[PDB]
Formats: sequence, C-alpha cells, structure tokens
Amino acid sequence: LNEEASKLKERIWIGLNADFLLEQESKRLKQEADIA
Amino acid sequence: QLSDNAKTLHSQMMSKGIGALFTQQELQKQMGIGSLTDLMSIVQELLDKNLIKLVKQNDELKFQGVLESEAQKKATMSAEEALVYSYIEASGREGIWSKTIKARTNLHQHVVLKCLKSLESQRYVKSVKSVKFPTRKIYMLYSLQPSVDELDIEFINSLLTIVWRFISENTFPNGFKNFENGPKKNVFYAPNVKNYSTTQEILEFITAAQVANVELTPSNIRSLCEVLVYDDKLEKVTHDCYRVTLESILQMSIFNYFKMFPASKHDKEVVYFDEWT
Repeated sequence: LNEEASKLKERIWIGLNADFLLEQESKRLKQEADIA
Repeated sequence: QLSDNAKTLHSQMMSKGIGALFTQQELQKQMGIGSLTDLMSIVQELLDKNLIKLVKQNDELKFQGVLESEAQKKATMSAEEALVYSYIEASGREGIWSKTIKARTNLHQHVVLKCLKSLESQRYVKSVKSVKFPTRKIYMLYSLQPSVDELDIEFINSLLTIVWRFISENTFPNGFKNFENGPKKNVFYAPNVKNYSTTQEILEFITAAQVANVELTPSNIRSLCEVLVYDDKLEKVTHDCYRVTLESILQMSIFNYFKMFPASKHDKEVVYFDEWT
C-alpha cells in the first residue's frame, strides 16, 4: 500500500490498539515500579 | 450547611485536622456551632461523598479531610476495597497478614484474594515479605516500606573476616612469622604501656568500602566484635578494649585442631567422636 494508507490506516489500527500497546507500555512502566 | 460545613470542616482538617489526634469531641472543640444531628449527618455524607474520612483507633474515632485523590481512588474500588484498602493503610508500617485480616473483615481467602490482586494492579499496596519468616506476605502501602531492618544473608562474613585482619594488625605489627620470635618482639616496650582498641575507628576504617555496603551503628559494630569474642578471634578487655587472640598462627597431647590430619584408612583401631554414643 502507499504511504498515506500506512499512515492513516495504521492511524486507525493504532486508533483501536493504542490501548493494547498502551497497557503494554503500562507494564513497561511497572518495570520502573520494580524499584519500590 | 452541607457544603459550608463541608468546606470549612474540610478546612480545619486540611490545615491541621488536630493532626492525627482528632477525635469527634475535637469537632466541637473547634466548631461546635452545628447541631449535633447536623454535624453527624454531614460527617456521614462527607464519608459517603468521601470528602472526609474516619479512623478506628483508641478512644472515640479519628477523622480527617480527604486528599480527594484517595477519594476517587477508593471510590473506583469495590465495596470491600474501601474497608480493605483503607483498613490496610491503617495498618501502615507493620502492614497486616492474610488469615488475620479475614477474621477482622469476616471474609474468605478467595474474596480477600481478589482485592489483593486489584490493589496489586493499583500498586498502592505492595507484596511485603518482611524480616520475620515468610509465612506472612503482609501488605502495606506500596509507597512506603519502613520496617525493622544489616541483612539476614551473607557478605557480612566478608566484612568480618577482613576487619579482623585490620584489628589483628592493630594488636601488634603484622604477621612477621618470617621467623619464630618474629611476631611482636615483646610488643614494643612493655605492652602494658599499649592499651588500645578501635571500637570507634571501625567506621572510620569502614570508609574503605570497596563493596556493596552502607554505614552501620557502633552498637552493631560492637556485635561484630561480640561474634569474634564468641569466635575466640579477639578478646574483651575493659569493655570496648579488645585484643585479638592472634589465631593468625592458627591461621598460619600437643593441642591444636589445625596442623592435624587423620589416618582414617584401614586399621580399625582409632578414635571418633561417636563410636560409643
């Protein structure tokens, strides 16, 4: 697909998935909470 | 008024709250103007609206103004997790244990497990395996872990065996075992003149570091010394004065446990420490 299809299409897929990758990064943030 | 006595009652709380010493009698101490039923009903709803709080301790009951972050926090929680979390944050420093909190809250493992997992995700309480035996897994507020205590495990032995060196050197000069009377040569002139120990200097010596370590109390230093006493590595004279037993020759009928090797083969005519029992 062309580049805008990757951007905007991906913009939608991440549109839903930014919660998936979100809580992913939230665990990655809990890796800081490993300290306490 | 609900909002007026709410905001000015939250004002005396957010300023002081009579510290942590507030009882309900302290309410009338500052603001007694509201009728008995009004000040009680507004405390009721401001706990329902979680604009103030209650604590169950000692005589009467404590109260405070809400941080409102804790309000939203515990309000997002379930019904138990109000009493569960806020009950556990009351446990504070020492935390609280599992089957002992069940009997307090009248619940079961499973139903108390779920809130443990919820605040586990919240990370406002924490898994706590304390200095006592890990039969507990007590949980206190994740933000704070003050507790009674170096550490139970090793690499204290390392610092002991090394400081024993420096202290032995502090007795007379170093090994000088290059020949027989080489050691101490009458400890200068009349070692009676030399009355010495560190008992103080140790931490000044501990400045060397060169290991994972922190500072330590002279009391526990004295415990390190007590071990070597028990160890018969050093000697206790005039309280904090200490004189190494010079086991260094030990370190290297006629009696020593070192310089000894067993036969321990074939012939059955021997000696044990059991063989009789």
